[PDB]
Amino acid sequence: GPIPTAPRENSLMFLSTLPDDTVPAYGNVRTPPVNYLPGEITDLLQLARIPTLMAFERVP
Amino acid sequence: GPIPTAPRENSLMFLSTLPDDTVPAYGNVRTPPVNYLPGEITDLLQLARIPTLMAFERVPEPVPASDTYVPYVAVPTQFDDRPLISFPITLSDPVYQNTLVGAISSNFANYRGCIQITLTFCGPMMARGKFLLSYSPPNGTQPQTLSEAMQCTYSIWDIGLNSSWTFVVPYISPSDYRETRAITNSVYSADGWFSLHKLTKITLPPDCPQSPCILFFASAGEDYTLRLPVDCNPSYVF
Amino acid sequence: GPIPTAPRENSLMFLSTLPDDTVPAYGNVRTPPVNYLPGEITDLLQLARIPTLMAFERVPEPVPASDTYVPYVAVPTQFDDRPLISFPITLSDPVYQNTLVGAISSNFANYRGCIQITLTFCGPMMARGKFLLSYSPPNGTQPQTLSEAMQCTYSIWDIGLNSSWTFVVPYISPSDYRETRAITNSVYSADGWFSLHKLTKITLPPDCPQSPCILFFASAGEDYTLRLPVDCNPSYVF
Amino acid sequence: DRVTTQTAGNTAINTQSSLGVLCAYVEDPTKSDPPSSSTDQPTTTFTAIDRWYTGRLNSWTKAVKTFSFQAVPLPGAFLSRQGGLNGGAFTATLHRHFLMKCGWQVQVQCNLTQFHQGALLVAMVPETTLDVKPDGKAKSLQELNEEQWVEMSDDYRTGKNMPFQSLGTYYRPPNWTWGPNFINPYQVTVFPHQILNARTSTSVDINVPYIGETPTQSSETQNSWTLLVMVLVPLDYKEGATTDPEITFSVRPTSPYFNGLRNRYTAG
Amino acid sequence: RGNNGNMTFNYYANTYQNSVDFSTSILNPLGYLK
Amino acid sequence: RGNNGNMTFNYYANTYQNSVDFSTSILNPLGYLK
Amino acid sequence: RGNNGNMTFNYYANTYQNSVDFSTSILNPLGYLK
Amino acid sequence: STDNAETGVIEAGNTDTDFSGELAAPGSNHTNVKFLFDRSRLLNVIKVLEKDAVFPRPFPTQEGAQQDDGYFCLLTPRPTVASRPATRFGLYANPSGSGVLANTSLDFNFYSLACFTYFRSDLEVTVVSLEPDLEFAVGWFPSGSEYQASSFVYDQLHVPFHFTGRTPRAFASKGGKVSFVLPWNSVSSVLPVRWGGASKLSSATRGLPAHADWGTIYAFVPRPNEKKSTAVKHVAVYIRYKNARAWCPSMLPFRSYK
Repeated sequence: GPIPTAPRENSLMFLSTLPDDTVPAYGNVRTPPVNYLPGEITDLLQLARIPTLMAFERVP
Repeated sequence: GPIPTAPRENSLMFLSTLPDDTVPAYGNVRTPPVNYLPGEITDLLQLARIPTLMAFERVPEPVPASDTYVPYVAVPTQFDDRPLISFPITLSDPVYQNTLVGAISSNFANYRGCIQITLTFCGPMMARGKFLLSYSPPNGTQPQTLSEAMQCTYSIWDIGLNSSWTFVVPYISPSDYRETRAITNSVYSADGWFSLHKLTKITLPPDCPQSPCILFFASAGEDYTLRLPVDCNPSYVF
Repeated sequence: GPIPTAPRENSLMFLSTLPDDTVPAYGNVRTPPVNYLPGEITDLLQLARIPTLMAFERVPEPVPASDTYVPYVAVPTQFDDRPLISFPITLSDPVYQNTLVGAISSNFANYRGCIQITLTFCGPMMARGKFLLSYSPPNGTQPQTLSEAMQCTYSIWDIGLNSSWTFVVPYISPSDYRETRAITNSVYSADGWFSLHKLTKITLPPDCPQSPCILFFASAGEDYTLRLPVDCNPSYVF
Repeated sequence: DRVTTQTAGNTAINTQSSLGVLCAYVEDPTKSDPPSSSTDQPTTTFTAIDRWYTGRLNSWTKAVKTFSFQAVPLPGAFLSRQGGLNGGAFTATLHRHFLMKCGWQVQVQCNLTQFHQGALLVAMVPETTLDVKPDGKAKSLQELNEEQWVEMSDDYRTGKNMPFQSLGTYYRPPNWTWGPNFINPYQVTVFPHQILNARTSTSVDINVPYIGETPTQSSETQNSWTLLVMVLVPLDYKEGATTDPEITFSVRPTSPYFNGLRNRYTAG
Repeated sequence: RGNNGNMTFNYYANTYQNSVDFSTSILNPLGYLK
Repeated sequence: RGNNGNMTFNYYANTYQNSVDFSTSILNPLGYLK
Repeated sequence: RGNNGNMTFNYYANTYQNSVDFSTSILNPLGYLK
Repeated sequence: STDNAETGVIEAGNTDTDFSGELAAPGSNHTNVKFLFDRSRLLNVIKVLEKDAVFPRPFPTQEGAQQDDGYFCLLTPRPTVASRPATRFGLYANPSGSGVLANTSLDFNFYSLACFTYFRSDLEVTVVSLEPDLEFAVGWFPSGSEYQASSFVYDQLHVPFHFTGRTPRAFASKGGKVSFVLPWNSVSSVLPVRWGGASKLSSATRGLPAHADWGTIYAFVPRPNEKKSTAVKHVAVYIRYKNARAWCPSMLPFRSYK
């Protein structure tokens, strides 16, 4: 016999932030390589500490 | 009590490519044996590197017989400085209608790699000529006369005791995979034309017939790999 | 939280052959014992290799009694050169109506292997004759006279102190399994006719009666295996 | 080199300008086993039949067109006796055995001069029916000499020339287009084959072991290896060359397998 | 045997699955001729 | 192989999953020229 | 990483989950001044 | 180079056969034949049974016959006419007139890859109703066998026999879909896509392998016979191939020009 189960209140919904993945409809594919081009981003904070020119209202 | 569960959004659907199997409705059966008959297929690429005869439009003498399309080349005696056969590389062009790599490419989407074409002479042994074959990546116009096909990538070829010359179109590319047919004839899907020229005249003694003939083959090389199928063209059935 | 799950397309259905079991609605009960009474059945093939009396159409003297069908052979005294009994091998023919292998084959779809038929004499001990029995795979027509049944596959048989002769129809076949009934009477479902001829006359002294009799049996051999059941024929109940 | 004296039984054929061999799917094709479906003792090979039989095929001229082929079935060739080719003892054997099973050596025949050109194509396709136009009657030895070649119409290309069946007059008469048995002539070199032309060779061989849909098919109905010769480029020759060369062929069975005695076959 | 796919486990114990008996404390043919 | 994700387990035993055969008791090319 | 709770197992093998590459055979800054 | 192709066997040639350059890496393996076919594919649609069924006749059939056509589906990739194995494939383009149109079928896109002569697999039966809010029931019997057709009354209601039997049934949910995989059951050894041969020894149409097939699926509603609606309805059937093998290659269907 099957294992007894009890569906809880959360049925068939999808949450936008829901930390899980879904079955692919087509898999086992390859891709072009990556490694040749440099300049990765791990965090945008490596991005965030670059100088940037502010902007002000012009004097009258 | 039962183990608590939560059904996700994917309920009761069936995906066509869904990599899983289903409970049988009748099982525990046996079958006749297999091993006696030889000739297995593990990959169709063992299939794909067999020679295959191409198909061309007939020169302007339409014989009213059925499907006046010709698997050879009628070399003329006359001196003119335009090539004998020139055809592109787009694997849905009407020169690639029934080649194997064209045929099993016609239902796939992307490939990678080389494409061998070879050519088998057929003529009298006392006849002899010099033929070069040349290939150029996509220029603006099409390379037409012998200087243009000269500079690019070629091989000259003798007539002797053998009868062929294995040629392989090299695989230069922006991106590693390439398409199979061009919905918009872009740089990613075409790779320039292919041609062959007669370099010196065919030379042959008296009382033996004019205008010899050459057959063309087309086969996958070594690196020729395919990927990622697509739905087919049922237009053969109508 | 509960373990995430995804119900597939097979929801709430029940398959008839579905190899699983269901939760009982009342359990933990005992039962009377079993072991005292003997005669178990593990396989019905232990059942299937028991002799069984065949059934034939009566020779043209219809007795108006119920179901004038006869489990023996009335050998005539007269010299003619056509066989005594000739019947095909299709396991739904009206000669295979109540043989066991016919009976438990009538609800299965495919078998493999041999089919024994044997025949028990019954006559006075002072009578004696020579009878051959012969079998041929499917020819164009049916083999009729003694040269045709002679060349194929046969055994002659004496009358002595014993009373039978175990015969086994060999199992020649295109495919290893074979069908049980012929929706289209093809080569896969029939295997040629079977016959027996009288070779020399029955010989018997005076004041003892003419025309002896022979019974026919039909049983599964060793290799006779069955597979893959089908729904039955309820026509016995009407 | 290039001289292959092949001897079997008591016959011995050599073709002095030949090319080699060509096996299929297994490098040594003669190896087999007695079939598992049977139960009777099978009648194996014997040295009186291990033979090259030969037989004449139709000649060929200027007037042929591209892709026009002859095709001979097997072992149905031995039955109807084309071209002065009969199995002889072999037909007298396989009439009397309901199961038959065997593989085949073939080397075909031509010899053009050194002032000719024109390419044939010897190939044996598996499992085809290239001998019937749909009336239901298999064509026989009388109607071969009226054409000398099968002009390769579109109806073999679209699979419209396979024998259909009586539709039954309860229905509508149909509009057929396709059948799974066909010939695509731009494609026919995927089978065991080799270009025979006046370039290099004169006579050349194929070789093939068994294939089948079942361990052993029937005696006189199955036809696995039809062999077909077809012309790709026609011949040209001036006035004085040898007009209309001649074609024959040479068929060898290897390791026959018989099963099941009865009377000699008489068709119903 | 029968027909099952239960080569891993069953849910209930077998005394809840089907009844077992009391305590009174390569196949075979069907009757020889002695 | 084919396409599966069943690197953990299958539910039924394989004799219930697909038929197996009888008992009669880096790739390869397609036919050499000897 | 990303956002997952899959510290026990995934169902499919990872070659069915997402594409992997070919064979051509504490963080870092973004470009020094030499 | 400088080899000649007239020996029948030529290998492939990389870039360094005659040019300067090195061979390229293998890309993928979406090529193996036991992965390429494993795709869910419908072959056709089915009119749903609702009564005591009757099945069509042998090869000729005069008028005045009473059979219920287009209710069975002899599931093979091979061409089929009127739910019995044909040899060619029709397309009724000018259907005006009298006399009933036969149920044709063929697996369209299977041949356009098929460079084979013999084939071997197992399959699965996926069903789906096209009309809304429907509940049905699918049945099946193996190859080399035949459907049972009668009815036995229960409490004045005529109920047919194909509710019960040996061979498996399946009852769907409220507008659900039923699927199960199904193994080999054929008397012959491997499935042919080409055939010589004939059904019987003599006087037979040459070409149709009548017992190298799979079987058939019929659909019917779970209702007694006398409570049947006047509107007819439809349902489709889908097949996905499994664990396939292949032998001794061949050609491809001819492409147009045209």
